[PDB]
Amino acid sequence: SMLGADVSLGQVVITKNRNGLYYRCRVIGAASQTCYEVNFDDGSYSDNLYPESITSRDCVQLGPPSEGELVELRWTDGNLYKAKFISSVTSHIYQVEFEDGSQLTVKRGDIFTLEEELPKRVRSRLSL
Repeated sequence: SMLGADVSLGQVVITKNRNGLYYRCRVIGAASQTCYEVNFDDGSYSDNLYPESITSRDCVQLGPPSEGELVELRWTDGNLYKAKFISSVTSHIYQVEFEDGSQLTVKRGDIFTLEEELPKRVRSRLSL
């Protein structure tokens, strides 16, 4: 959900358009994304797992597993695998609109509020 979000709908923020220059733009959309972090038995891992893919537990109804718990999941290949659950992460993603009418979907890390200190990288390439 949008609980804990530090950016609101209608707020003016600064972000890089694909042209490399930074502009003032308006927040037109906002959404949350919840991903699980797991370590697969094959020695690899994921920080983007869909909570619905866990088959050993009904995570949508009962909530996430305990940290360190061995779980069973169904991978994108349609096969069952076991993995160690590590953590659950919820992040906030926004949609912005520039003065020319073009739009972009951005992570919170790529936007700057009009109150925070802008790095020199941003300040030198900032438009009027």
